[PDB]
Amino acid sequence: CPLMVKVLDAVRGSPAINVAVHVFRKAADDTWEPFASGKTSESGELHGLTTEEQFVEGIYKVEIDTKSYWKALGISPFHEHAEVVFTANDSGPRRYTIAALLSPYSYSTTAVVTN
Amino acid sequence: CPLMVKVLDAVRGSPAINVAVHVFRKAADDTWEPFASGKTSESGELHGLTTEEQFVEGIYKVEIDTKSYWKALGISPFHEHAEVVFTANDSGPRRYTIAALLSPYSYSTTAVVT
Amino acid sequence: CPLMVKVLDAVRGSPAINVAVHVFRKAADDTWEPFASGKTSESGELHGLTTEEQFVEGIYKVEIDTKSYWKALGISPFHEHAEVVFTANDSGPRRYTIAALLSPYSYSTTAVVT
Amino acid sequence: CPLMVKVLDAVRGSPAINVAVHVFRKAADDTWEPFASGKTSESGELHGLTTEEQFVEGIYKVEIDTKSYWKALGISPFHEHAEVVFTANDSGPRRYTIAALLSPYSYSTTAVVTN
Ligand SMILES: O=C(O)c1cccc2c1oc1c(C(=O)O)cccc12
Repeated sequence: CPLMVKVLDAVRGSPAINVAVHVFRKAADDTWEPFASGKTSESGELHGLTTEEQFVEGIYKVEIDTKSYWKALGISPFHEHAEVVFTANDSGPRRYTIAALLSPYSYSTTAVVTN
Repeated sequence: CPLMVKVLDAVRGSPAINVAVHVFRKAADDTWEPFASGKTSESGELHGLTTEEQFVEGIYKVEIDTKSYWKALGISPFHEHAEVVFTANDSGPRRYTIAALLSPYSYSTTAVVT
Repeated sequence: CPLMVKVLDAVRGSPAINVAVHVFRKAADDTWEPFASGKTSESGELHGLTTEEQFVEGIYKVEIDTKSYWKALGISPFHEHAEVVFTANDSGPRRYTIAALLSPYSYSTTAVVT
Repeated sequence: CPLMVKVLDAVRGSPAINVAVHVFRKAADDTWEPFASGKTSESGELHGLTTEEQFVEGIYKVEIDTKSYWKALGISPFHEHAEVVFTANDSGPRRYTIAALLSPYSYSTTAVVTN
């Protein structure tokens, strides 16, 4: 599990469950091609998106559908979604944990990278 | 205005208005003595808390009554209040802006020193 | 000034100066078309990006070149850039302030609509 | 483990290791009495601070010595420490995860509360 996404709800103080996440990889033609997708679990985590064999060097985009999440709770959010764009494995394989802390009009995203 | 406090509401995307703020300075006996207080304005800001003459080197505590703010909106918050404790260095012309971004179960505080 | 962008540096506790910002509007063909751009000032702010006449309802993308900012300071950042995508509602007098608090491996973005 | 503290470093993108944490409980005389303390592990987490039997209703203060952490890295931080004050178990026993994301001049703290 070289890529893990964790989403938390800062309004309710709980994991953000059933949040849709789409991952893309920048293609040679500067186009974003679908790479993997899924929904966060009851723990607010999404595991098994890819394997170290498939997760090669490149630029990736993790899109978190925050809008749908807030609408389901009856809250009109500001952002359409949260995006995290980064270069991965440029100096060798690494393990990435992408966390997003969500509020209707604000979100923070942090990355923890290990070997 | 060497010290300014700004409070924002991350739930509504607006300044946090009428938020009580208390500032304390640590006394020689390690006790927190009242220094200044006020409530944020319609812009979520609190100016005029002190003067450069009064704002001497020391350890200060800025307490933001976040609990009362959320209760007024009908939301049960997690924290009793938000606290920012820092040392005023006083090494060259310096203005301190303390900002707090509030959510019911989370808050971030940032300091911009210029 | 219906749209304003503010960028702060959480590592140095100061405004993030000379940060390139590009704004895009989603076109009818779902394509991102250039809308406005500029660089933050000494106060970390970027004003005058557009006018209320030009700023019509739609989906906008604000791209902040955070990578170049950190590289100039000798720090290898995680993100390529920071993106804020939102819908301008245009339902009553509304000013949008988009703020981004930057750290090498983390950033937060908040919107204050007044 | 009704109380867990997690500390992350937003500058290096890693867990904040060996961070001193002191927990206090407000006494009947409005005084902060020592409750528990420890240091974060290699994962940036601190477990085993207390038990559900000892963790009774009350107001608690979790103090994170962020200043020492940054000084060890050669960075002059703004805050003396990070404090999190909250009422716990007022409506029954709950599990609390207190997370702190650290930067030299900024920090965010979030709480995830479960049953
Ligand atoms: O001015 C706004 O509209 C504004 C909006 C959202 C967040 C911040 C703002 O000013 C600051 C400062 C600051 O001014 O020092 C510091 C941290 C966060 C913010």
